[PDB]
Amino acid sequence: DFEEKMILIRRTARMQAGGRRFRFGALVVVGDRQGRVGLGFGKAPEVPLAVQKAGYYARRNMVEVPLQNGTIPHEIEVEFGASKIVLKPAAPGTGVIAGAVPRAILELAGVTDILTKELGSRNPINIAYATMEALRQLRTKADVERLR
Amino acid sequence: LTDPIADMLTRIRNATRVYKESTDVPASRFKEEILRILAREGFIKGYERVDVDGKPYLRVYLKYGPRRQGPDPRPEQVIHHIRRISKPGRRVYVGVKEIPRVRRGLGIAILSTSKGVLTDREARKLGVGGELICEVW
Amino acid sequence: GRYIGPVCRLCRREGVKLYLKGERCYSPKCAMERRPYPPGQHGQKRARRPSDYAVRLREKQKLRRIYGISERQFRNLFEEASKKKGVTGSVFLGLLESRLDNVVYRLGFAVSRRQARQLVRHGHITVNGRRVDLPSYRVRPGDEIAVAEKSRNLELIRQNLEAMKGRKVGPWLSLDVEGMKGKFLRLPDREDLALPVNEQLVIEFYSR
Amino acid sequence: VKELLEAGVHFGHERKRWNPKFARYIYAERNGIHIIDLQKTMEELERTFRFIEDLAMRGGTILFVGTKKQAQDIVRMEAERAGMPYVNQRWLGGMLTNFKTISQRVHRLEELEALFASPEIEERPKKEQVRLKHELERLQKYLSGFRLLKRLPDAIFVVDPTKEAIAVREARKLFIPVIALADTDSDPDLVDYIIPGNDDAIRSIQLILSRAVDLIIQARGGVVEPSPSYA
RNA sequence: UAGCGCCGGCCAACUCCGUGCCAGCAGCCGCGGUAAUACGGAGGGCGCGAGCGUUACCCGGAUUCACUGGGCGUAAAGGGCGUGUAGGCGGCCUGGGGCGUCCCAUGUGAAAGACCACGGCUCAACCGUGGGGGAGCGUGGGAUACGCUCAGGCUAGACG
RNA sequence: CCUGGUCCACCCGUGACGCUGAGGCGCGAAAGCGUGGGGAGCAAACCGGAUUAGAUACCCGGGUAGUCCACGCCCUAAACGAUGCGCGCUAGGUCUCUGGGUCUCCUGGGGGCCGAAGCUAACGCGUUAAGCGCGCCGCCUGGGGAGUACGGCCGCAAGG
Ligand code: SF4
Ligand SMILES: [Mg+2]
Ligand SMILES: [Mg+2]
Ligand SMILES: [Mg+2]
Ligand SMILES: [Mg+2]
Ligand SMILES: [Mg+2]
Ligand SMILES: [Mg+2]
Ligand SMILES: [Mg+2]
Ligand SMILES: [Mg+2]
Ligand SMILES: [Mg+2]
Ligand SMILES: [Mg+2]
Ligand SMILES: [Mg+2]
Ligand SMILES: [Mg+2]
Ligand SMILES: [Mg+2]
Ligand SMILES: [Mg+2]
Ligand SMILES: [Mg+2]
Ligand SMILES: [Mg+2]
Ligand SMILES: [Mg+2]
Ligand SMILES: [Mg+2]
Ligand SMILES: [Mg+2]
Ligand SMILES: [Mg+2]
Ligand SMILES: [Mg+2]
Ligand SMILES: [Mg+2]
Ligand SMILES: [Mg+2]
Ligand SMILES: [Mg+2]
Ligand SMILES: [Mg+2]
Ligand SMILES: [Mg+2]
Ligand SMILES: [Mg+2]
Ligand SMILES: [Mg+2]
Ligand SMILES: [Mg+2]
Ligand SMILES: [Mg+2]
Ligand SMILES: [Mg+2]
Ligand SMILES: [Mg+2]
Ligand SMILES: [Mg+2]
Ligand SMILES: [Mg+2]
Ligand SMILES: [Mg+2]
Ligand SMILES: [Mg+2]
Ligand SMILES: [Mg+2]
Ligand SMILES: [Mg+2]
Ligand SMILES: [Mg+2]
Ligand SMILES: [Mg+2]
Ligand SMILES: [Mg+2]
Ligand SMILES: [Mg+2]
Ligand SMILES: [Mg+2]
Ligand SMILES: [Mg+2]
Ligand SMILES: [Mg+2]
Ligand SMILES: [Mg+2]
Ligand SMILES: [Mg+2]
Ligand SMILES: [Mg+2]
Ligand SMILES: [Mg+2]
Ligand SMILES: [Mg+2]
Ligand SMILES: [Mg+2]
Ligand SMILES: [Mg+2]
Ligand SMILES: [Mg+2]
Ligand SMILES: [Mg+2]
Ligand SMILES: [Mg+2]
Ligand SMILES: [Mg+2]
Ligand SMILES: [Mg+2]
Ligand SMILES: [Mg+2]
Ligand SMILES: [Mg+2]
Ligand SMILES: [Mg+2]
Ligand SMILES: [Mg+2]
Ligand SMILES: [Mg+2]
Ligand SMILES: [Mg+2]
Ligand SMILES: [Mg+2]
Ligand SMILES: [Mg+2]
Ligand SMILES: [Mg+2]
Ligand SMILES: [Mg+2]
Ligand SMILES: [Mg+2]
Ligand SMILES: [Mg+2]
Ligand SMILES: [Mg+2]
Ligand SMILES: [Mg+2]
Ligand SMILES: [Mg+2]
Ligand SMILES: [Mg+2]
Repeated sequence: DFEEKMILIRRTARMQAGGRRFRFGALVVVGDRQGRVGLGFGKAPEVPLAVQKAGYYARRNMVEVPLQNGTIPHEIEVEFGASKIVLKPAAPGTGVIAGAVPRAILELAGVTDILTKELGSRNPINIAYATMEALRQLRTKADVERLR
Repeated sequence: LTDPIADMLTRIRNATRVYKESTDVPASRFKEEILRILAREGFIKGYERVDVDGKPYLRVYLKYGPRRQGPDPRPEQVIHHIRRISKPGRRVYVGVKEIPRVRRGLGIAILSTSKGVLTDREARKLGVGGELICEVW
Repeated sequence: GRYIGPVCRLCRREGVKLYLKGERCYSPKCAMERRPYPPGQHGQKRARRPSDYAVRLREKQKLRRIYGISERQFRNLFEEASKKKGVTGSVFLGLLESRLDNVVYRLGFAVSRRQARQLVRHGHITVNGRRVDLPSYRVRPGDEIAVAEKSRNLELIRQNLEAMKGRKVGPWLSLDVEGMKGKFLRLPDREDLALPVNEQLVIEFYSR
Repeated sequence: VKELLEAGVHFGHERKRWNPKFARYIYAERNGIHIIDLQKTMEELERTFRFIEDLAMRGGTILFVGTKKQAQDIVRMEAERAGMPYVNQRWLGGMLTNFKTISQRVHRLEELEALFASPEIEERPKKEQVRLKHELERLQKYLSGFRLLKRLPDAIFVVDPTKEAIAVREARKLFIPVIALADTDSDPDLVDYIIPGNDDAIRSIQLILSRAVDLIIQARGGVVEPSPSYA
């Protein structure tokens, strides 16, 4: 099993005669703090089901981060629409320096030491997607020598 | 046409984004020196001086990864990234001490130096600097 | 100056026993042992989940309220370890420890740090000979911390060394009981000391 | 098993209604028609069947996809002959990606099987019979070959990856290998094991299906001589 | 000797009464029209501590002048269109020079301060001793790939 | 009749002569202005009739500038593809206009539609890029105040 954290829980509305009627969403990451994270987005008529629905997707889309002594191997800059995330490798006693969104994403991934920065649209849902697709594009010296 | 190198790097970048076997660039002794490094460092299979309709070109043999399982079968790239640094607009040189480390080692930076075209590594071994032509990973 | 007030309300807020008195901390008259819930009109209500910021402040006051230390001295000691080489977390703990008022207490010269202060400030302590009445002295490896001879015949320090006859004291400290003198061997690895504190989170409190 | 008189059955079709990814498997355009290098068909049969043969001896199921009226009946014979599932009529959305749910609709079928095999009451209203019977008659129409499928197939085999893009789509999302006879209107890069051939002429569908059915049964315990086909 | 700010969201800390779009609060969104955790008091609580808050100003957050590091179809943003001056920029091959560029050796880059170690005031603030540099410019020597200049060719750009 | 741009085929001539372009200079729909013509139709202003609470409008009958010509001014626009120019690279289907061929079709150059990859906040763009790149230019930096004021240059004035 994994450690699980709810990063976002929001309410949205739609309109029809008689007035507004709501729907809830939850951005949820899940991970072992040992090289495995997954991000899931769940929407439902009530908070709990959405949180649970989210968790199922989180496990449905996962990714394997090549941790090297608790930091990422190389620079990664990634855009997701108008959102940009910078992940920069950091030495031992550094700490995890990121906003509560990529913080929880990287944290549950076993990342213990990292310099980061959000640029552009800091919309919670998009910055999430950009942090993940960044990891999914992380490589190591092995991976490289094998390609080339 | 105002930049041969920038055209060259670009001719490739388009060719690799739709997985062509090769693509041809107009020939130059300077392009051979860059393709040479691009050959040795293994971003491409290699190249050869061919001729098109009476005109000298260089045919460059591209290299990719394996097919992938999933909705997107398209194999990973070998040249993920390639882009000019120094340009006719804004010349870029670096002394030895400020020579960059591309992508935490996993990539290269090509140079024009008074000792020839060298990588970030080579330049530091020989102890010389030069115009930072481009970066690749 | 220092905190100097009701101290059980402290543990009750932190959710954890901090050993801020000495004797009573062990008896069942200890406040956490009667009421493990935050002080005041609203302590028995069901809590609401604290935010990241909420969580970190709380972990900070934890480590901080242990030592009876001002935020300034805390901050400055911290912003030292931030600058100085290596891993921040250990060094902060280390430099925290090298305090005389702490050193006196870890040896069992005193029953609390609060008593370890009044011991230090009233000169009843000495470092490698010379009288020292400064709670803030950064004790260095090789230092021998002892009681003044001129006060060695005092009820409190004699009685308080009585417990120490063969009592354990952390690896980096040695103690000639009866003789009233102890020794600082080295500043701790995070392992040596088990303060009920996640120390990484304090860095992150300050990264904000 | 392989054979060479395939050119006595298909070599390909469809003019400039082509897909440019398929050019690597096309010999030339003559009859105002894209023509498949049949040599280039053998290569891929060799590799594709190896998969199918290696898949045979492992005792693993194969889903059979063909629903254009040119390949309608011919799949139904062949999938049964190898004892494996198919779809004849409509390819329901979520047959794979929503299996537990779609197949929850076979439990209604198996349950109708029993109920109409007497008695479990016939004192149920006349009109309910009318209703239940037709529902069985309705359900039967689509699920006769899918009911065998009781778990996600270890492969699927397709007539038109262009016409059945949906099927191909689900399989991909379920990491399932994709096998297909497919002509020049189709997308090559989309199929794992490709049989570059005409996918409309009944001739071509007979050759490639049956011989693949035979390769399946050969390595799955036994052999047999010829199978039903209209001239 | 213990004081001061805060407890609607940001943002750490909540209840009762009094008030009734009044009195008042306010950095922003916003609070107050008879059950206000947002106003006034109290209890309780949170944060610092011989201090705590406020006003003003500087950098940060502001990749919101974007060299690092932004943009212009519809959000702010292509000149109404040409023609052309200065300027910026420029194809393939070979040699001379070595201007830009890279390297080496040397001079200068004061002291205090910054940093690393140590040591002196019981510590610290403060202060002492030593250590490590840098750009940048002067000089000498070297390098010649790219950009420069000069010279000699070519025909893929351009013109006829 | 006088005159410009532009495409094609031959691959004959020159040998990088190229690209862009702050200022400058020219061109620049309508309306508008000056002097002189011209004035059939139309028609701001204006008159009358209807409608209407009112009708300084929409509808109907009249009607002057002007609309036309020459010369000289004005220089604005939803002057639009709301998309600066040039070059190179990155699937195809189809419709059309116009050269040339070995006239199924192949090749150039323009005009539309749908679409690969990719781009995009989305809408949509997509070899006529809004894609991947280089060069140079113009332009944007919250709404209003305001295209206003002041200064300056231009114009007969309007006004730019
Ligand atoms: S008694 Fe329990 S609560 Fe009161 S101080 Fe000692 S430990 Fe903390
Ligand atoms: Mg990996
Ligand atoms: Mg963007
Ligand atoms: Mg975004
Ligand atoms: Mg590293
Ligand atoms: Mg923004
Ligand atoms: Mg925001
Ligand atoms: Mg740069
Ligand atoms: Mg303790
Ligand atoms: Mg946390
Ligand atoms: Mg450090
Ligand atoms: Mg302890
Ligand atoms: Mg900071
Ligand atoms: Mg077909
Ligand atoms: Mg405050
Ligand atoms: Mg605060
Ligand atoms: Mg709170
Ligand atoms: Mg009143
Ligand atoms: Mg009230
Ligand atoms: Mg307030
Ligand atoms: Mg109040
Ligand atoms: Mg003080
Ligand atoms: Mg002050
Ligand atoms: Mg500011
Ligand atoms: Mg800035
Ligand atoms: Mg810039
Ligand atoms: Mg911007
Ligand atoms: Mg324009
Ligand atoms: Mg103009
Ligand atoms: Mg021009
Ligand atoms: Mg010029
Ligand atoms: Mg020049
Ligand atoms: Mg040149
Ligand atoms: Mg030269
Ligand atoms: Mg020089
Ligand atoms: Mg120097
Ligand atoms: Mg100095
Ligand atoms: Mg000292
Ligand atoms: Mg420095
Ligand atoms: Mg030379
Ligand atoms: Mg010359
Ligand atoms: Mg030519
Ligand atoms: Mg010629
Ligand atoms: Mg101009
Ligand atoms: Mg005009
Ligand atoms: Mg006019
Ligand atoms: Mg007038
Ligand atoms: Mg006139
Ligand atoms: Mg007149
Ligand atoms: Mg009237
Ligand atoms: Mg009237
Ligand atoms: Mg009227
Ligand atoms: Mg009229
Ligand atoms: Mg007039
Ligand atoms: Mg007029
Ligand atoms: Mg138009
Ligand atoms: Mg146009
Ligand atoms: Mg405009
Ligand atoms: Mg606009
Ligand atoms: Mg322009
Ligand atoms: Mg532009
Ligand atoms: Mg034609
Ligand atoms: Mg013709
Ligand atoms: Mg065309
Ligand atoms: Mg037209
Ligand atoms: Mg389109
Ligand atoms: Mg697409
Ligand atoms: Mg086209
Ligand atoms: Mg755009
Ligand atoms: Mg303003
Ligand atoms: Mg404004
Ligand atoms: Mg004006
Ligand atoms: Mg105007
Ligand atoms: Mg004026």
